[PDB]
Parts: sequence; C-alpha cells; structure tokens
Amino acid sequence: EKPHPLKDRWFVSYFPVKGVELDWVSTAEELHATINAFSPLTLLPPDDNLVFAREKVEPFFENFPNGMRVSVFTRTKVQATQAVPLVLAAVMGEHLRTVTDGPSHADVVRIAHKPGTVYPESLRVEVWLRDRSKVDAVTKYFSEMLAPHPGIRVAGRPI
Amino acid sequence: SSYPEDCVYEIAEFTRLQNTKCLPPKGILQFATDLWKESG
Repeated sequence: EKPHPLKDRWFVSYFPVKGVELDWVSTAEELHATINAFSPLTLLPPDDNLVFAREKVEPFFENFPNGMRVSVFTRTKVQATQAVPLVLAAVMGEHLRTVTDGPSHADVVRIAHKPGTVYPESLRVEVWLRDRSKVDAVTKYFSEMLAPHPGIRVAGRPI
Repeated sequence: SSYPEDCVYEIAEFTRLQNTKCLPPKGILQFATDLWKESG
C-alpha cells in the first residue's frame, strides 16, 4: 500500500513536433500513472516525445557531449506493452545498476509514436547515457531483457 | 510488496505496479486530459 520511491526524482516534459514542462515524478506509482495517462502511447501524435529527465537535466544533446543513445524500437501495441515497462524498470527502477556496478548514468528517457507504412503502431523508446563506457553493458542488458520477443529491436548510437 | 532499501527494484516487482490506481501529478494529469481531448 505504501508508495515505492524512485532512487532519483524525474522531471516529465512533453515535446510536440521547445518543450512543455509538466511535473516531477518520485514514486513508481506516479511514474506508471504518468504512462497510463499518455496511453495508448501508440495513439500519441506522431513524432512528439514524452520525456523523463533524471533530476530535471535539460534533455538536449548539448548536455550529453560524450554520451550514447540506446533505442528500443517496437512495431505493435502488444510489443509496446512489453518493452515500455521493461525500460522504465531498468532506468527509473534502477535495475540497470545490476550490470553498471553503480550508477548507470541513464539520465533521459524519450518515448515517441513513430508510425511506419507497414506498422502504424510503431514506438521508439530512447535511453540517453551520459557515460559512454557503460554502453556495451547497457546494450547487452536490453538485448537480453528483450530477446524473448524477436519483433522488438535494440540499437546503440553516439550522442 | 518488496521495498528494497537502495530503491533498486526487481523487474517483476516494478512492472506489476503498472496497474496502479494512483493518479499522476496534477501538471501531468491536466496536460494528458487536454491532449486526448484534442484527438477526439
């Protein structure tokens, strides 16, 4: 019944195709309620990004000079229902720390509905890492966590 | 059910909270309401 606190507080913004500052989330219940309010994420306006930033870091590439971007691409609503909670648990839930030997530096999470011609419910979930040295462990982690679902794709690209 | 002292949650325990009845913070709640009103 008691809330499940998050290790860090995360600031929620919405960037339509600068951003709209919304509010802080500091518990797992507030974080899930935020996702439920923007659900189905697959019906969001195309290209808009819903953003969670650790301690309100400004979510721009200039603040991640030697960082990495880990992206999870889904094609269907069932796949989004599997991948999104998993990313939130790894990042806000801090489960990525089981492979990063301390802080993960996964400081920004971005979610966008990116419709394709064949797959209209396609989503793109990005995880921005401030520290490049951990991208190998982070990518392996996401790949293994999402291996049961071969439809979900994981990729790393620099910032 | 589990409340680890370091706030590093097990995946299953974190994901089971997706069915929460808790409301989101007011700034998020109002914005999301207005966003779905502008779609239909």
